[PDB]
Amino acid sequence: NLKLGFLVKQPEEPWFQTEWKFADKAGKDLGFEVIKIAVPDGEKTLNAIDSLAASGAKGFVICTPDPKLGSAIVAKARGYDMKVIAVDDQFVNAKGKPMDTVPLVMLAATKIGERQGQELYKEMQKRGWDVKESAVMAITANELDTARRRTTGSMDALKAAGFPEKQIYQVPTKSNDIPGAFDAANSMLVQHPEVKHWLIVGMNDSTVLGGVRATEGQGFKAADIIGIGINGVDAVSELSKAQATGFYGSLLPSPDVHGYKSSEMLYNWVAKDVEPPKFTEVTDVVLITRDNFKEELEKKGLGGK
Ligand SMILES: C[C@H]1O[C@H](O)[C@H](O)[C@@H](O)[C@H]1O
Repeated sequence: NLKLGFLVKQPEEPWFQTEWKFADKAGKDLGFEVIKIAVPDGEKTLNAIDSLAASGAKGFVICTPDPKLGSAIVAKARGYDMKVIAVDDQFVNAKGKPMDTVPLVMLAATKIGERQGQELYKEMQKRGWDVKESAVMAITANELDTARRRTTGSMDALKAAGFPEKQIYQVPTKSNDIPGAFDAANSMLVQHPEVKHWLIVGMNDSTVLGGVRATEGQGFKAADIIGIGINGVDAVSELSKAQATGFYGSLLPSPDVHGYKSSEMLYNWVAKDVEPPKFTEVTDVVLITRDNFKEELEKKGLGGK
């Protein structure tokens, strides 16, 4: 039957695993086969497309490991008469500007970043921390736009709620995973012995979790640390632990919607030249904590907790 690709940069994250599961559902519903491929670097990305072409695939959905590979992906796909849809990470040209012509499906990055900071501040208030001895550790991935709108949004929200701007410290992470964030947080932590309580800002669950793991290694106990991640599905193993940790909760978006809808739209495009909207922004978000994560995932059909 019709074969369609679903290429993701980080197959190890439950976030992409979930996109793959719902693309499969779209396939069963619409009558297509989904070829699931991992594209963790640029070389694998370009090679994977050649592979799709040998398999007979008519197009693919892709979350690129690098926005700057956009030109190349488009050139190759065009050579093979394949339609492409981007999911989560937008393609950019050489200069860093958006390839607005490639359909994109993504979450509302600024808005979810802002919700992260609002919830950080509220939980801080609930605990009664003295602002004078508190600080925000912002672990950033500024070369990736979607990551950058989320952390800027969170810092903006904290500043709007009145968190002192001079107590907001930013540190770049070399990889968007636990090991990179861990390293990044550890180097910021020893620069600030004066701080007794930390707010950890990061664009996704893995980033926040690396930050939390580093604070633990420097002697902070869970009461003095608040980290709220983004993805939701990626935090289930943390929230499932017996004891509470500095990872307070996660903002759960809709990876299920991202997997089904991008796949369904690709299909309609390939099968009926039905042109997708250029930009699909999904605004859904719920805060999951130790207390409600299993109810909330089951309510969304992302069952098991
Ligand atoms: C919305 C998604 O955006 C980026 O691609 C991140 O790398 C993912 O973990 C997920 O948070």
